Amino acid sequence: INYYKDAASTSSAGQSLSMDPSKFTEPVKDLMLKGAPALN
Amino acid sequence: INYYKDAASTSSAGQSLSMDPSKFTEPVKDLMLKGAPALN
Amino acid sequence: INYYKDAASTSSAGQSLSMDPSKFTEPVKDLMLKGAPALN
Amino acid sequence: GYSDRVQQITLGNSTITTQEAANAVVCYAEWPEYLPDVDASDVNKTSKPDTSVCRFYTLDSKTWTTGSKGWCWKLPDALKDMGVFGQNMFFHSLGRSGYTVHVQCNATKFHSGCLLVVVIPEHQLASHEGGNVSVKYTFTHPGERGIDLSSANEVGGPVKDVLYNMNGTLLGNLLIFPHQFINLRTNNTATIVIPYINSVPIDSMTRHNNVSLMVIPIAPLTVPTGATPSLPITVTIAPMCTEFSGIRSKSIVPQ
Amino acid sequence: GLPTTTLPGSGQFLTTDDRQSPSALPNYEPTPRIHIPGKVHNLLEIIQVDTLIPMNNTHTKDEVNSYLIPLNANRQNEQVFGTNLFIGDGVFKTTLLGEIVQYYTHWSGSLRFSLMYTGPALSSAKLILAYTPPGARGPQDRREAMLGTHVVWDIGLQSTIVMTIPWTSGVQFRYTDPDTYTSAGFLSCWYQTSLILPPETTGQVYLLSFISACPDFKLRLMKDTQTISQTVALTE
Amino acid sequence: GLPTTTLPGSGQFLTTDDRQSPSALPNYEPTPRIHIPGKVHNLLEIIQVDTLIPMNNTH
Amino acid sequence: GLPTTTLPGSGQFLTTDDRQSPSALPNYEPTPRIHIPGKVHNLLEIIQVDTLIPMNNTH
Amino acid sequence: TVASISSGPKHTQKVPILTANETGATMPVLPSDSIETRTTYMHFNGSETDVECFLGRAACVHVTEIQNKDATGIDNHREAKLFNDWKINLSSLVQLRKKLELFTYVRFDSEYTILATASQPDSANYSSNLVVQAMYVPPGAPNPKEWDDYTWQSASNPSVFFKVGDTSRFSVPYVGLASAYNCFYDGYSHDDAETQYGITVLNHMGGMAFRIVNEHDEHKTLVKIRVYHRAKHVEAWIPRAPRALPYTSIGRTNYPKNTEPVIKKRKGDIKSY
Amino acid sequence: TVASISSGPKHTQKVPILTANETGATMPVLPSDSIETRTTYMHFNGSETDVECFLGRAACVHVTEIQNKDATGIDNHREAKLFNDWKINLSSLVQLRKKLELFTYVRFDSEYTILATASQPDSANYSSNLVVQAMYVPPGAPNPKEWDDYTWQSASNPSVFFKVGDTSRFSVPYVGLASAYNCFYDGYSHDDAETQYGITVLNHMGGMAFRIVNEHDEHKTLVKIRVYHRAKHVEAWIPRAPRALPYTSIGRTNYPKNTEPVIKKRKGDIKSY
Amino acid sequence: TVASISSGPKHTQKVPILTANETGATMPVLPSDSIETRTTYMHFNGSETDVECFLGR
Repeated sequence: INYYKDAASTSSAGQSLSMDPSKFTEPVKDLMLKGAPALN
Repeated sequence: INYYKDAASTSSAGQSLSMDPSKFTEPVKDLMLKGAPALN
Repeated sequence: INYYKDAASTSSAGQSLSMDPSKFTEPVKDLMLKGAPALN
Repeated sequence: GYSDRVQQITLGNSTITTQEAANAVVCYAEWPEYLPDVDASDVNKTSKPDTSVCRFYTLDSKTWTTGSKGWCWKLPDALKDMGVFGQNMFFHSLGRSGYTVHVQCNATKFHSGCLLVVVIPEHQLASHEGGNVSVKYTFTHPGERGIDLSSANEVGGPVKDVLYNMNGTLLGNLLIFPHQFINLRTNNTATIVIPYINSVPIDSMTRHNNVSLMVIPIAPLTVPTGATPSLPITVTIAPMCTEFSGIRSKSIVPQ
Repeated sequence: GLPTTTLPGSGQFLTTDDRQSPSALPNYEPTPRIHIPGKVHNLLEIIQVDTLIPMNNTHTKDEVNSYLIPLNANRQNEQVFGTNLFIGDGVFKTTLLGEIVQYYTHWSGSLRFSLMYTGPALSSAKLILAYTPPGARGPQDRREAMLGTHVVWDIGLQSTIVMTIPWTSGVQFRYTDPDTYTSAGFLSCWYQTSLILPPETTGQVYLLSFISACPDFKLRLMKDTQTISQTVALTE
Repeated sequence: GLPTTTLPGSGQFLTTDDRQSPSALPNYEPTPRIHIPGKVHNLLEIIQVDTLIPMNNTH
Repeated sequence: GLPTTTLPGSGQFLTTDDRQSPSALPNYEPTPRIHIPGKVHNLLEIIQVDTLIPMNNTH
Repeated sequence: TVASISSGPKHTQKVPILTANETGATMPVLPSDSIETRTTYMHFNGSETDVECFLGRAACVHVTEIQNKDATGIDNHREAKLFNDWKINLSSLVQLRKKLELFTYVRFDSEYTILATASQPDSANYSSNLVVQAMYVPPGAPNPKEWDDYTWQSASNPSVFFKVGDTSRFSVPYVGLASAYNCFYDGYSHDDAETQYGITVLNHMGGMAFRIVNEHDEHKTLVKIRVYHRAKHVEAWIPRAPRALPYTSIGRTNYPKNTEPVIKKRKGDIKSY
Repeated sequence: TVASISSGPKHTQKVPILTANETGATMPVLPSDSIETRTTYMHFNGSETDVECFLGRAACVHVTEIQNKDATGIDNHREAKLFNDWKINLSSLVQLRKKLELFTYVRFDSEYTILATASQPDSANYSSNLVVQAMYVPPGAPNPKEWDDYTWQSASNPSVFFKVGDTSRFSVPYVGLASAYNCFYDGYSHDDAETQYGITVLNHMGGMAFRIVNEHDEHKTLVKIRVYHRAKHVEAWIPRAPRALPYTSIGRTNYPKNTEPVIKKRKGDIKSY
Repeated sequence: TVASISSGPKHTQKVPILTANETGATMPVLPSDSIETRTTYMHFNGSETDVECFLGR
């Protein structure tokens, strides 16, 4: 129950439960498959 | 939920969301169209 | 009504109403019947 | 017979071929794109010179020697004088751009050495004076020359200490930024595609640089016996999806 | 008027509680969000990116050189480096992994340790990396080392080798601050055959080493880091 | 009696908060509204009317 | 603002009361339970196991 | 539920009262196996002997004390009780300890209540109103060195601020590293020849640091902190023999030497009533 | 969810453990790519590492102090700490600062808690009860000059009145001018040759002025204000390397000269354990 | 809501920017009547300028 009118006044947000490290761990242009050779 | 009986005791009103500047910006008797000459 | 998000914050648990002393009072491998001889 | 290894990038009227690449990085897995209306604020129609600004400019070459500490360029600064890209830059109030960065360094199978090529969004430098000394404008706008981390402290300039990234963080952790290594034994180029990253939809190109490109020797250069002890490093960079807005009189900037 | 009773704890301020508050700026409209590449949602997303380990810690002032593990041509049987696995201390401590682990009290999971070789292309080498699970001493010679988790690495075209320290543990969580009961083992590396340089070449070659966490990893019970402190408030 | 806990901020007066209050004048009937030309609803309505700028500030 | 009245006993701490409290460690995940033989639920379960009586108390 | 059924005379070949205790069982013999009984009902459920109930009331687990005074020229705040820590335990005050050690492994959430009262043992014009800060310091966090260190910023560490005279209350989930807390541990932290025996991290519940936020007034004020602990959501495994001798140390089973006979000697014979 | 799958011996042409780090990727290698594993489940979600959780607890962001005393003959109230302002920041006390600067741009609503405690360092008959007024002064508003100026009327500016010893709490929406607050800014406010570098309005969060509403009693009373800040509704972009050296200034990245080596030197060889 | 619509070159007999202020009106002229604009949205309602808000603290 929100007792207040504005959105800033609500409690903390709830877990992204998004999670996708590939923008950080695999930003390569041509896709690399694990097990296939790195450099062909 | 109002806890009180009288109307003065309720919280602030809620946004007019009315908004019509023409009583102030265009109080002319004969309607002016933008693009048409001001004085004919 | 829980007012809080985490489970640790809820009140005491509610009675097991489990109760089974046999793991402590009769942990014998071959079942003993009351009334039958203890050692055959 | 496609290898990760050979590549061609054609952009505008200019083409680059590498026969010894190590894939390419696209920052944060996003490719440069123009500014959508839903994200727009300034009401001005923007100008998109296209092929006259989105081509490859090769900056002047550096020389890696056994004593090198590393070099740092800022964008869009490094290009402030390249062809029509630069003119547009000084002439509009606001502009926006992504880039393809291609760093080149070839040697032979007897050399060793490994450079880190990294792009740091919003690289705010530190004053070597400490306290709250600022880093004057000119010092953070070296132009095509870039900053040479093995040059001496100057007054009003930034600190040039490599184990600290010019800001109080350790060299070792720069790997959290989009980056690629050039290991003479593997690699001969590094290519990074940079999407436009800012907290506003379009900004000024002269008062704010939005990425520093940094090339840092990490495993020292080691040449074969009686080889000349140095290799040149060349940086070629191409603006991509550039847009300029708010045209007028032509900015005048310090120094 | 509805009858109430207040409980113990009334009026306290707990920095970790999460409740509603009146907005000081009623009706204000925040700036629209625009798109920015790079959004982070979990610290677990970022500790999977690998970063360099200053393994060569033997210097006396911080230098680029403590990231370089040296290799000697023609040595046989010998040991390249050694370290315990207290990820919250020692070599690990300044790495991004080490640096985040320090915001939490407990960790569990597998680690990924990789080595990238930087020697001339015409050289060759075979190294063995060994993980020694808790309970034995840091190995003293390869024979000892090779009886635990190990990978023979053959230096080739493929420049890096990724060793995993699989989670070997009785207790399902360990402390990030070094603790005995909770200790994780040792990591050592030895020549399997030996580094060989081509003609016209000389000196030391170096390995770069990285650390990142497997997708396996768990961190819990947040706390304050020993890695930052201060004596007076800063000002502008 | 229902159990409660009071939070930080209890008893504060924030000039910008908006809540209910008891009426001091229970049951009073205000004067009827009559029509008056000119009602303003938003300050945004009025800043669109132009006014003169003392541009020649040099006095 | 809803009108309330506090009763006698407000603010007391009764060691035997059972209510909710804020968690100091929001969002923390406890270690999984594994199976352990021997769980006790009631003290009534254990007082049915017999134990020896020092009947010869005379020492 | 019947507590006793009706049962009458017996002349059988089936004797439920003869058993062999050597087997380790306690055969479930009832009054009706050996006398003639009448029906009676239980009227009772055994509610208040549930382990949740047994371990579920607040017990005092710790009393400490800190003072508010001018720290000017104090070389060791910790030592002046300018502030104080406590590594959480449930085995320092014996009442709750004997209760928990009826079990080998125990798992529960904790609810802490902290009462703080002030004393002004020497001449003061008044009673000041002090706010206490209790910080939860997990192992590996910087520990406070002065009563006003950067540590107290507690940007990542849960802390509660309440007033002396009041009470603070919050609840912490089960923070054990294993599946249960060990009430006992017949082991070492490693196979060392001199490492400590019995005391283990398996039991570790964090640690807490207290201080007054107020600067000093002209008089000195003693604030004494009492921490109460209530187990909620209890789970207990493997019952053990109750503690008979007195305790000597947190975490070891050791009893004092030349202790006294714990079994009451008869005033009379074995035959005495 | 499985944390590890079961995997057995391998003798392949498909080697997942050989990679080329020069590419910039961290290949997702697992224990089961290089040893034989058994199935195990995660039993965990990664809840407490969510950025909302990481930045979502209150941190102390500011400690200031004001006093209640006779202003008669004071030529500069501001200077007598008769009242005091604070331009809001999150980079003056370092604990929270290092946490935020793990990201480049950050967007969130703020919840402020303000604790005020009083001190009476020299002889008083009693402790008075003071009401503090905290006014939020956005850039362009008249700033208080005396402790009782027309400014304090605060007819258009949000202000909260609470009692010393108590706490005040309110929450302010994200007031940034852009889409996010810049944790870093490699720019200037204009192309000036001498303008300041790095410090920007892009970060500006308002400013706050404190005073006691009470007139003076016969003694003097020191009131010390602590502002706590909790981020709610957090959004963070572009992770960066953590801060290694100490901080010297609000808003610049500058570190102190002749700082000490931040990497611990081995006591022994590279080969040492 | 659009804050500005897209508008391009103009060469007309219809001039919205010439008016006669003597009339007492403020003619509703927009950026797009005199420069070439691109579409942009308002993203804003004018909530905090409502007179209830202005006089309500």
